[PDB]
Amino acid sequence: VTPIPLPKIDEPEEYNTNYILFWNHVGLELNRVTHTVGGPLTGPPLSARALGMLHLAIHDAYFSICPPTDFTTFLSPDTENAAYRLPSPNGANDARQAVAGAALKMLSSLYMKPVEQPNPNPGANISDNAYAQLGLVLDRSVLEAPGGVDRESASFMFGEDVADVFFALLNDPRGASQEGYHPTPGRYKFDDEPTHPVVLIPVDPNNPNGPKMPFRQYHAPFYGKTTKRFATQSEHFLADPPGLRSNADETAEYDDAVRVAIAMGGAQALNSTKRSPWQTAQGLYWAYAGSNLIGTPPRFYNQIVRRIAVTYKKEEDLANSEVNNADFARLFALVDVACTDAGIFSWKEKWEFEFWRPLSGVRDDGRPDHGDPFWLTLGAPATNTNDIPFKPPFPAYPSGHATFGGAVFQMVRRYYNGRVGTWKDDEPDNIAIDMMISEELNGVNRDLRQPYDPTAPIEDQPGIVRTRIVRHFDSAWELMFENAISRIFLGVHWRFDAAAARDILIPTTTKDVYAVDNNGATVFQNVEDIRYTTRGTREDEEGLFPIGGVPLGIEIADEIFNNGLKPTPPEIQP
Ligand code: VO4
Repeated sequence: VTPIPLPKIDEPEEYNTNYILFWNHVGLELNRVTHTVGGPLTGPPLSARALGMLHLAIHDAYFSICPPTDFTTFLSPDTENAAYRLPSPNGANDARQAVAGAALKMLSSLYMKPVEQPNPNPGANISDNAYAQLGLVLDRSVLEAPGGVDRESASFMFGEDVADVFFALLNDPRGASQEGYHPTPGRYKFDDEPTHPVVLIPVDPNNPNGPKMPFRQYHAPFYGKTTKRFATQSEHFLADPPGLRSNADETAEYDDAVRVAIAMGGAQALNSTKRSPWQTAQGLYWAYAGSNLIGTPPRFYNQIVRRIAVTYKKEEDLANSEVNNADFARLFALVDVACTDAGIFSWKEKWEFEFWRPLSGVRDDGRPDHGDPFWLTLGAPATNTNDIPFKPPFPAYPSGHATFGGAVFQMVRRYYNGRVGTWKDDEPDNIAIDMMISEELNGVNRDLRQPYDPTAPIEDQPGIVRTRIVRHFDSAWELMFENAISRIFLGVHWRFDAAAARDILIPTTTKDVYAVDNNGATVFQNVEDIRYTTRGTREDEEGLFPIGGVPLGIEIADEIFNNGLKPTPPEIQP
């Protein structure tokens, strides 16, 4: 099997001298490779789950051997419930090997061929080449691991056992099943994307050039309501989106949202598009649309967190510093677990409301003076490919990116408060980062003129190269904000999918109608002045709930952090 030539990562090579970071890196490599070959754990929610599982196993393997003082392990060795009982070291005192065994076992269980029955139905769609490519990554990581991997050591074996417990407990084999689901057409209702209503998939994944069959995909419609949560201590809910249920009367907000959607998220050459070149860059920067050699958003968030971690480490030595090892092991567990749970609840709410995407909303609006039956969005970039590929669609409210970002960055804020600076938990921080490059705009990746060739490095394939943009951010508050609004710039999310329009836009004299500049472009509030305070109602529940993905993510992160990273009580699991 010819190894897929992977493009160089924009990050100091010193990072991987630290074994916690190295293993995180391997998880990210598998993330981008699986999205290049169509292997297991694709898509936003499941790819996040994989990283959450990986870091939970690493967390407990390390902290069992080098026990912490201000917190404990996720699972305990004295648990009565066998499923939640952590293995005991019993002599194993090599943390490096414990982490290695944990990481290797977990990733192998996650990405290697589920020969044990699961191959049928569940895995019945993944080619042997996909597994082969993923195996190569795993195989060389063992040889690339700093300090080597001693598979014979007791510590390595302990790590393996830790992984087994977590895999058995949290793996969700049928997480992406769509069996039984079908859209329910109507105003505000999610249905097949008008630009990609059907896909022609090969009857045999091992013969991609053989007979195809028409298929209609929906991304994980039952996952959110059935899957096991990681560390959340309760169920989270969002207000009804404008136009539905208790907020069906919020028509002014909806109408203005349609207006903003057209102006800010339309295709580049449309006369109605008012989005600026810089805003277009902001939209693509956070994309990570599950593309070839790129992967999904959870990968980018980890790339960013890696930089933050190293920039604010307590000790200079990246290779042999237990202070750094513990710090990184704890940070990533917190972040990736928050990311996992964020994916669960955003998906749960997405399929609960089944709110339609701006593309369908604008086209099917029906009012001659409001809609545009021929509107086109800038859309999620089809990076490293020569066309606009069909990707399993999912409802709009709330934004997955917004929820992931809210959770990941609020967690980082809670973790570094009082260490990098001091701030109120709900106000802007000072966790700044420099030289942050997105693979969507790195001067290497591109929009190909012909089909992607996995036997040749991206640089040798003709196409339009993405402009290299090196960014600097002043705070995790900014990262959180921009990550959310980037979806408005692409035209894939409504303004309320991110947060309440009242909390992010500049108001006018007319309620629910917001300010636009000279050229008609929407004006946003300054990041420093943004507070996610506006809540709304739910038809099915009493009280005020958060609006949009960002607020939802913040809440999930605060809850997990406040409880010190504790398992979801089994009694409240679905
Ligand atoms: O991943 V969205 O749900 O922000 O398109």
